[PDB]
Amino acid sequence: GLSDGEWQQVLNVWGKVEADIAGHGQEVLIRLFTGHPETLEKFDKFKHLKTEAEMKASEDLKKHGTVVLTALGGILKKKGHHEAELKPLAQSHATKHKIPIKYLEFISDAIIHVLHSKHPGDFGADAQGAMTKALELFRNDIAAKYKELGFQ
Ligand code: HEM
Repeated sequence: GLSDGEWQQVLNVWGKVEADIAGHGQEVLIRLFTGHPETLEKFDKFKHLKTEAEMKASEDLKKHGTVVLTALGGILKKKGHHEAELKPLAQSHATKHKIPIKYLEFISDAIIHVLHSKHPGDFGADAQGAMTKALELFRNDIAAKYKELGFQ
């Protein structure tokens, strides 16, 4: 898992996201959708977005971005003791939304990219290392739930 120092780094970085949750959420989803078009097809409510301009102008996409990052933030603040928060998320994404773990890898990478894009020179090597470990823990624990369900 993460050391106490690493968790402190993760939550310090997260402070940046909380200053503009909607903005960060929107950019993460847009990065995901534009870099991996197949992911957009998983959202019946966003598949109508044919261009990045339409994505950028979608208030509902920003709304979902807020929902996504608020959920992730709650999980991160548990510093690994997130079973109750993570299990339901893993089950809904596997059984209901049918999200392959690969897409969770994609969105994890998108978060790292967006942090650098919005905070160039202010997302240090140590910070990236800590956030990466937190996102991997998140992804790996979801993966365990996916295996339980036999979901691919
Ligand atoms: C940072 C990782 C993610 C988090 C924290 C997250 C969180 C959430 C939350 C809180 C909801 C609403 C409640 C629910 O249905 O469980 C949701 C819905 C959904 N998520 Fe995710 N999600 C993540 C990644 C993804 C990825 C990678 C995809 C597919 C590319 C995805 C697709 C969906 C869909 C299709 C819905 C239903 C949307 C609707 O209301 O129509 N999610 N997600």
